[PDB]
Amino acid sequence: TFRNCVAVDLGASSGRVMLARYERECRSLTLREIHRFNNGLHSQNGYVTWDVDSLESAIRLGLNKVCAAGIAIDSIGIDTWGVDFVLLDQQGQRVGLPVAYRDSRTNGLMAQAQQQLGKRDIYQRSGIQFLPFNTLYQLRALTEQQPELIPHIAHALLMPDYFSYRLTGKMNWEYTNATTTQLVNINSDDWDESLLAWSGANKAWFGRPTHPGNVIGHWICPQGNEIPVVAVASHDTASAVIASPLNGSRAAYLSSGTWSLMGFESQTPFTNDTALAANITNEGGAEGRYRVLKNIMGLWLLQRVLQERQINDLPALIAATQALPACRFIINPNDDRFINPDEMCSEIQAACREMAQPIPESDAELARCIFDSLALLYADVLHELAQLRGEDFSQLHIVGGGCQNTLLNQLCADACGIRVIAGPVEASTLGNIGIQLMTLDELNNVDDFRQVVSTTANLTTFTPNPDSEIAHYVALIHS
Ligand SMILES: Nc1ncnc2c1ncn2[C@@H]1O[C@H](COP(=O)(O)OP(=O)(O)O)[C@@H](O)[C@H]1O
Ligand SMILES: C[C@@H]1O[C@@](O)(CO)[C@H](O)[C@H]1O
Repeated sequence: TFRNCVAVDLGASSGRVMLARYERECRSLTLREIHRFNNGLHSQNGYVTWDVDSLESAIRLGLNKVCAAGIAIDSIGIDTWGVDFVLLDQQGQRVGLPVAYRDSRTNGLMAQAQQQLGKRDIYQRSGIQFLPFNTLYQLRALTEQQPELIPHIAHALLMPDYFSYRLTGKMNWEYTNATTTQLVNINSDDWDESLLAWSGANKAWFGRPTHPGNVIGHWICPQGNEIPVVAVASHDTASAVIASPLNGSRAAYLSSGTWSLMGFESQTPFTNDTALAANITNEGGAEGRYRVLKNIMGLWLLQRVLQERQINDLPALIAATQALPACRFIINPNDDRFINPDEMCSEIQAACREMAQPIPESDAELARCIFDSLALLYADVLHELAQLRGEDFSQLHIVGGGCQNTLLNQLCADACGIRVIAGPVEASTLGNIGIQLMTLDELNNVDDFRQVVSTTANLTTFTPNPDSEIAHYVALIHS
């Protein structure tokens, strides 16, 4: 009566196949890693792409490991990073390259859309934040720059649905991730005809978006037994929010990985002029609970620094960084210059120099700049969100790999002046498992699932310190 559910969670920096064991009567939820594998950008023929074939093989390797162990798999579910897609021909073969959202093909196109359609028009239709790599702009790039591919395209699948298709042979268009495209009309939960038209994409390439929980199809162990593949809240951030142990209207989340996604949950979207000016997004959530959030460039900046300076001990870097004084180097991490510069360290240094600040040069200084700059932006955004909804927050839940950074957890609490609760680490995996359990009739809703997480996961409390360096800094930049 315990259920064995497999979650595939693909992030920009890593993929993971994990196995959960759940039994309702016990309120016991355990999670084991089956297969962890690298993911990251590839330079391929002058483009920045994903190696989808290696990701698919890695997923299969993990699934086949569970099968060969003789475990009765009750379900499988897949979540990935948002926005990106794979084009398919009439026989399901890939068309063109699997270009990544970090690619520069889209440069200038978001401004073009605003000029031709109207910024307010796009925002009112979609309720989605302006990011220059939104799918809306990617499809414009594709149809403009690669017209010869167009007749060959039968379907476009967002990344999670692409892998679900490779496992089942069936196509799906999952709602929570569909909303990341800036192509879904917020009033209809269906593709917006005017936005599709501008992109050059064909409505026939898609299907009506379907809310999480449906059985997409089945996958088969080397044995022959049919295992349902479930559409989960397939946008990784949507899954992370599900597993965040939010406690009522006064709780916010910070989903911390490659990106930092800071937001709250709402029954209704915010598309007013305040939201528009703040560039706030209203992403689709399980249960129709909007994820009202902002993208923050996040630990991407550090990932790049680590590779450039050949740093292989991140815990040591964090410990060293703790000893450096705070707020000497402040950049705006959300500046477009940081999306994909060739030289991240140089870009951070240039930004600091431009602002008449000392230059962060040691490994620990670069890390310090990143952590303080993120924490100040966290405080800015949390303020914007509270102001927008007309309600303060009493706790901030930090989840994701980033929630292991105890330095950044405390900086966030101190800058925001809010209690921080860190954990679970693998929130996307857990929310993916949650929806699967719901389709199995083992769990009733997201709120019930969060009660499980809160009695199962390791949660660490960071109390705001009013006398901290960053708290003192924030106090000064108010008056
Ligand atoms: N032991 C650790 N201590 C502190 N931070 C960590 C640790 N392990 C990983 N991280 C942070 O977590 C990030 C990865 O978070 P994750 O949620 O897996 O990202 P993705 O968005 O790629 O799925 C890494 O870039 C790193 O900054
Ligand atoms: C493309 C970006 O990647 C994420 O899904 C985080 O992995 C984020 O929510 C999107 O904006």
